[PDB]
Amino acid sequence: QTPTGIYYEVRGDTIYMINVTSGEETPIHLFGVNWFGFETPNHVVHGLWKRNWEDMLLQIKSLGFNAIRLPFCTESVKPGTQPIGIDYSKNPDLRGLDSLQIMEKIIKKAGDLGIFVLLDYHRIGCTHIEPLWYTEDFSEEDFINTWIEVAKRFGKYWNVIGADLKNEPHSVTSPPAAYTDGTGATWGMGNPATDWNLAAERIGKAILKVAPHWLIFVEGTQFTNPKTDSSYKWGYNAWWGGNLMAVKDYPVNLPKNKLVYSPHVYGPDVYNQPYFGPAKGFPDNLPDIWYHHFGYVKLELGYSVVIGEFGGKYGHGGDPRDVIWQNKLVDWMIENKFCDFFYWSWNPDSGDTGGILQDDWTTIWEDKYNNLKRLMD
Repeated sequence: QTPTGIYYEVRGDTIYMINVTSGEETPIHLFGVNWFGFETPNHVVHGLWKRNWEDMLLQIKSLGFNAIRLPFCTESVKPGTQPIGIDYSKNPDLRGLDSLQIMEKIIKKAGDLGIFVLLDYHRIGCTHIEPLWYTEDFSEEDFINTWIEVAKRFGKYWNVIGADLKNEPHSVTSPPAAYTDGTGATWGMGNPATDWNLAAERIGKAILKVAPHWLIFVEGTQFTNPKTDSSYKWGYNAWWGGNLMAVKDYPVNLPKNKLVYSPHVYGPDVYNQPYFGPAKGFPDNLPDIWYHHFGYVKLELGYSVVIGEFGGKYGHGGDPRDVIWQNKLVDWMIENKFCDFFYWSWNPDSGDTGGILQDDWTTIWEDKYNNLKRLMD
C-alpha cells in the first residue's frame, strides 16, 4: 500500500494525501513550477553555474510554490551519469555526485520544505522530446523498465507524488497522415502502438505495481483520431500534450482514484495560433477553447486535471498579447477552480517562454509572478 507512510489518491477532482497509520486525509493543492535540466545534456537542473541549488529551492518556497515538476531523461537517472556546468564554488556539497545523487538530494531538500515533487519522464534521449514513448533504439519495454527503476528508488521519498508518464505525446506530420503513419501519438485510433491512451494504461499499470501509493499523470496528445479532432473547430490546434478531447469516449483504463489528466496549454509566444487573433475573438474566445481541449475533463467528467505546463514571456521581449493570454488563463483557472498547476518554467533559459526568473538567474519578473500569484491567493 505504501513504503513511506503516505498514500496519494484522487477523490473526485481533488488530490489527497493519506497518512496510512493515522488514517488522516488532507486535500492538497499543487502551486507548482517546472525546474528543468535533468532531461538535457547538462544532466542536472539548470542554473547551478549562477546559483546554489538549495538557495534556489528556498527562493521557490519563498514565492509560495509547494510543488516542483522535475523533467528527466533516461541517462540522468542511470547511476554514473555526470552533470555538466555546475559552479562548485557555489555548490561544494555537489562535488563528487553524479546526476542521480543530485536528483535525490534535491527531492529530499524539497521534501524538508514541504514541497511535492512530480517526476516527468520528459525525453528518452537528452536532446529533444520524442513524439512517442519509444524510439528505433529504445523500446516500450525499455521505457517501462526505466520507470520501474525510477519508481523503486524514488517511491521511498514521502513528497514524490507520482509519475508523469511521458512528456508531450505529439505528432511530427500533419493529419490525416499523422493518424496512421506510425510516427506520432494518437488516441482512440485503435492501434495500441501509437494510441497513447492504451500505452498510458500499460505503463501506469507497471508503475502502480511497484509504487501503489503514487499518482499517474497522463497528458494529452496533439491529435487523437479524425472523428474526435474534426468534431470541434479548433480540434487540430491543441498543444503538444494538450489534446484531451478523446478522454470522453476513450478514457484511460486505470483506477480513477490514481489518475490525473495533465494537459499543457500555451500562448502566442509558443505558437501564433489563429485563435489568438482579435479578428477571431481573442481573448474572450479562450475559455471555450480551453474547455473543449481539456477543461471539460474536470468540469463535465469530474476527473482531477492538473495543468502540467503553461507559461510565456508575459511581454518581456515576446509577443505582448501574451500578457493578455496569461491574465485570461489565470482568471479562468480561478473561476473554474483549476487550482493545481506547474508553471513553465522556473528557469529563464526557455527560448519561447522565459520563466519566473530573469536571465540573471537571480531576480524574478515581478509582473509575471504577481499575475500567477493570484492562483496562490
